[PDB]
Amino acid sequence: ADVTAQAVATWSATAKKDTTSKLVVTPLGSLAFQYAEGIKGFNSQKGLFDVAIEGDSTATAFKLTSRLITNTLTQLDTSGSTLNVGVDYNGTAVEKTGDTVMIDTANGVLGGNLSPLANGYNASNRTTAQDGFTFSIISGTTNGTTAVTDYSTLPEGIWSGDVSVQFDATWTS
Amino acid sequence: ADVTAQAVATWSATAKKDTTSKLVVTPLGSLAFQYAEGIKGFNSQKGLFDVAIEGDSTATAFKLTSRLITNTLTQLDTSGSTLNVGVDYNGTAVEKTGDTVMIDTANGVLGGNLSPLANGYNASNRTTAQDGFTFSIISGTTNGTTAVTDYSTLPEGIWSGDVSVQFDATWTS
Repeated sequence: ADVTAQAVATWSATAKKDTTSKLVVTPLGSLAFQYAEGIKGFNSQKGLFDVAIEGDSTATAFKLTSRLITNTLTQLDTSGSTLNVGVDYNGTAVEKTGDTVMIDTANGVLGGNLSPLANGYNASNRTTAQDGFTFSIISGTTNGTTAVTDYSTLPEGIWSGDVSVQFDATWTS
Repeated sequence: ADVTAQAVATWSATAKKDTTSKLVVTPLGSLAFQYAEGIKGFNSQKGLFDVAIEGDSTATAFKLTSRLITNTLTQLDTSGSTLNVGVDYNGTAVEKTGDTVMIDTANGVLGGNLSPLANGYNASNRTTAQDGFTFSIISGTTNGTTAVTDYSTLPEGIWSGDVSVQFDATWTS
């Protein structure tokens, strides 16, 4: 039978619209979105991750996929306003409804920066690699229900929440 | 009248005890605590942050404090097991019940690695500096209510939660 493993990677995220910037404090690695009056929208953020796997010495193929679990940021006050964070892996969406292929040795995918996993999955020891996702704001609500993509219509304030991505590894023999 | 500003810095945190590590994925900058049988407890980790302030040309003193807001990690399963994360700044606890002084120019506390802020607070530019807190596991429960003394008594699994710290800046003249 296949060997399978799962891990969930969670980033904390904040977004700000029209708030004071007299004091800004940012944990390293955190996803920080800022509404820009300039372009009427939010910046994107690259968020990096480290992966480690244990080798399966008799495996003959390896697959690594990702799937979005949570992505909702909510304002800190009484507004109920939310933002949803889109996640991209090398130009391909990582969504809640499917598994985005990152490595698939059988079908001709190495995973780019994740290539060490594609080469080490059937070593007898552990293999490590580092890559990232691009995170962006893909929708929002004024109040938790009324959805928008015109972000100029959002109430001012701060949103926060966790963005969690599930990773699924499969070793085949 | 003095000028004040506030910001909340949030880290995503995960703790693990005796779980399978066939696949491990770790967002950069996230807090990660691993139980080790040898020490009967978890590692600590220094989590870094950047602080940016806007100058106030009329000010004659500056103060920056921190206060812990949330620090509870909860297991992902039905256990109800919790861990609480302690936060230290240069050997002084940052707690939920008071404000820990980081900079206080009126009293010659310049802020160590944050000292550029003490120098630039009344300048007419943005000043940025970096520092960190040491994060550690300071308490835990087996089930949400039973306090443990010996971490070896914890149920196996993964705890996750956000650790959030409020920063407060005051410019006086």
